[PDB]
Amino acid sequence: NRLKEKYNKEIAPALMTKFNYDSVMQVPKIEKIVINMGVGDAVQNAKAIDSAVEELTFIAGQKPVVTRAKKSIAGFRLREGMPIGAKVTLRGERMYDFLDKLISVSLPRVRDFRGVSKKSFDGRGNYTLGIKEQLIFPEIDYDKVTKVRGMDIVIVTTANTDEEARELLTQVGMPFQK
Amino acid sequence: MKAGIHPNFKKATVKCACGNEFETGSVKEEVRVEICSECHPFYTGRQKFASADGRVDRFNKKYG
Amino acid sequence: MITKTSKNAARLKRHARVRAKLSGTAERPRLNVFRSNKHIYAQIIDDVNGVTLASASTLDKDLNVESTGDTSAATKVGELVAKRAAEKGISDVVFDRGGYLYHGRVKALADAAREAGLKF
Amino acid sequence: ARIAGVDIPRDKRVVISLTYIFGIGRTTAQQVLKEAGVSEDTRVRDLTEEELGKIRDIIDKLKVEGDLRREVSLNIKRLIEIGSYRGIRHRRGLPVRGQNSKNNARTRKGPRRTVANKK
RNA sequence: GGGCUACACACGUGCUACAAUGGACAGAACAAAGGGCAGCGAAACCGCGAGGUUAAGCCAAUCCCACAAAUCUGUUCUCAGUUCGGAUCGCAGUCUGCAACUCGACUGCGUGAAGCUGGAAUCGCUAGUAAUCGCGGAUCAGCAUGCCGCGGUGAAUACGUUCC
RNA sequence: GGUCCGGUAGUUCAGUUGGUUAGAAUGCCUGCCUGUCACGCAGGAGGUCGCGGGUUCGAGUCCCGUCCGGACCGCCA
RNA sequence: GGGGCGGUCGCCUCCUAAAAGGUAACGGAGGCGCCCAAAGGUUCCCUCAGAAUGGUUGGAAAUCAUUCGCAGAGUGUAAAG
RNA sequence: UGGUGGCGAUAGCGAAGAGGUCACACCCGUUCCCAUACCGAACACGGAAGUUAAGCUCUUCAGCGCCGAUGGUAGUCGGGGGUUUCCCCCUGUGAGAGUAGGACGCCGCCAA
Repeated sequence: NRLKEKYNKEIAPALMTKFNYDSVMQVPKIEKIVINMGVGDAVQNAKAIDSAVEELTFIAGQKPVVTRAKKSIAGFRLREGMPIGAKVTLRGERMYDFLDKLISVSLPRVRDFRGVSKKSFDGRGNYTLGIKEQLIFPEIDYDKVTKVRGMDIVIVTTANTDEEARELLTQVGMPFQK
Repeated sequence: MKAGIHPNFKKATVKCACGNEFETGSVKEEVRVEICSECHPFYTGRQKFASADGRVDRFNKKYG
Repeated sequence: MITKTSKNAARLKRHARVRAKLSGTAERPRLNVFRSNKHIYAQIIDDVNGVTLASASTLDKDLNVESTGDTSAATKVGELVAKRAAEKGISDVVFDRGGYLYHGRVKALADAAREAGLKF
Repeated sequence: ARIAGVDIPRDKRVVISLTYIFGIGRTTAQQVLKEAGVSEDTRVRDLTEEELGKIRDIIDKLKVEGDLRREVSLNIKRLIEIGSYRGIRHRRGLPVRGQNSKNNARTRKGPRRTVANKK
């Protein structure tokens, strides 16, 4: 909750002076994060896609749900049924308890990483990010999982423009390659 | 919040080799962490860390 | 960036589908329900004339819950709606759940009316 | 994972355990351990709660995994844009140091196959 | 100045390995023969190393090249693309030479291919031979996995002329 | 002219019905065998399924059209 | 539109059929001798295809976020409605 | 001003201005009822700190969508005549399309 108090006292007042706001009260707000698994099956016979689903319980406490395909693909499995990947939509106090782990711990842990996200902005608001290691998340043990599985994060901004959406992220302490 | 599906979250105690600590929440009562933003060279201003990038390039080779 | 539909217009679509399920009018009055965030209004209207045969609300100079706008206090107002209907001899009114789920506390308003002698 | 060179293994003595680091080799490990005074110690991984940190600092002075990969990468990219001839050997499949081609030198050439006959 | 060193590939012939009879570290121990004055160059000192600084002695059964290596004795790794092997390449040095890009050698550091004994087929050798470990020389400014020698360790089998 | 059957490695034939996948012989290429060839031994490549569409998740396969190669009819005054 | 040969014989959709319906030809385009205990019943909820932008192993597409989408979707199977 | 109706986007999109003490809302909580192929987003419940920014209503706009004549022609009815794979005139019908114009709403009930 320390991150949650942080924008209630530090970020917002500074954000208010950076440019004018209609009706004073208006301020961009984080909405939902969506973590993707993908897995890739390779090919369909994981055999246990659910074993990957258990792994995501560590990255976030919200229960993952498998994303069943709504369309068949000629190049890869499969027609509808036998779900591929999983999805999570953490909210509330969980939102900043998770984001606090992201800046302070997750991103710096990565080897080659120093900073990203420049062209990444939609020009509308939403942020996107890729995650390629479970070593990135401290709660996971090294002994578990063995083979690497992919991950994603999508922060949402209330702001109608990326110029406002970006400035909100900078005060959060989010890294940028610059 | 479904009962018995979501693991319990006791107040976490994040720690680090530099002695930095962070108060959050996790399934584990205590969480040692190898790296923190207060220790990582990028987040900590522009520390030389190990570079000293561009030393030397594209030329500086002379010996008399 | 998100712009979800307001918690109102989506209800009207959920309300309109209910309208097909029952004609309501047949010289027999219907009872619509509207749950505003503060409190629930209640009204009674019948086709073709569209005249409001009876109406009542939690927000009135008469009667004090006094807490108002929650729990069993609404049942006193829901019972009050039937008491107005009782003067007309009304009736056996169909209930209009609207887009809101039938469980409560809007359900509690329906429960008191049955105790008040309305036939449904 | 891990505290110094990323992804050092387990159930192995510390010297070979950090020779695996993309940077330090054998003799360099002998030097950093000579600074350490560990004496080997420890066959598995159990060093000391703070000594692991002070060693983490000395290893931190050495540099550095994927950025060291960026050193060689930026170096050969410097060796191709310069003209060139050395990077030319780097991408012909030609050995660079200078050791013919009429036989062997398959380290870059690969195995298969063959496309000639006479007569 | 190039090229004789080409490069998609084939073949001949060597070298190094694919490892626990082993790898790595430490200690200890046994040679022969050959070369050396436009040379060998000790010892002392500097550099992690290569070498450098300086310089005794030796026309040599005197002195120098020069330390033998396998081995033995212990410590350590405990069966894997590995503390197996070293390829390839990067960076930084070094010897020779007016001069090391083509196209030299060596060293330090870093990078750690392939290969876990190899199809069809084929070669050598009857004892100090095969097996294997080091050393020297001719060549030579520099460049020897080739060649010519030196010694260390050191077997298995030969029923026999059916067959090639 | 009218129906029916086929078109797939260089060549000659399987795989088609059973819808998610292409094999065999020979030939070709490589290394051996012999002082020379063949033969023999040990390895290797090579077909996009005649073409043009449709159906379907996906077509050598199913459904059509078309271009070819064959096999039957083309009769009675 | 002589017979023989070929093809066809029943049911369902559209057009030809001419703004009720009907309506012929060896007229023009297609399907069916099924399928499903659920894809049925009821109740409570939800809205598509495709496009643009951002993104790990994701490439023209498996997954996810967003503006756009009066239906360019889906409606077991084929057409109309 | 809120709720709930009837009239065929003449009720709409879009653009520019306005509002809130009450009312309507966003908003604040998840201990309870209920909850979520998971989720207090939604769905349910109980709270008034913050404001109209959005939603909600008012005031403007013909850029788009919509409504839409009058008048003409196409077609055609009952007829007739030729140069008849069709064409021409008489009688009664009358489109489309475009334009003039209309329009960014009215009529009700209930509550304050």
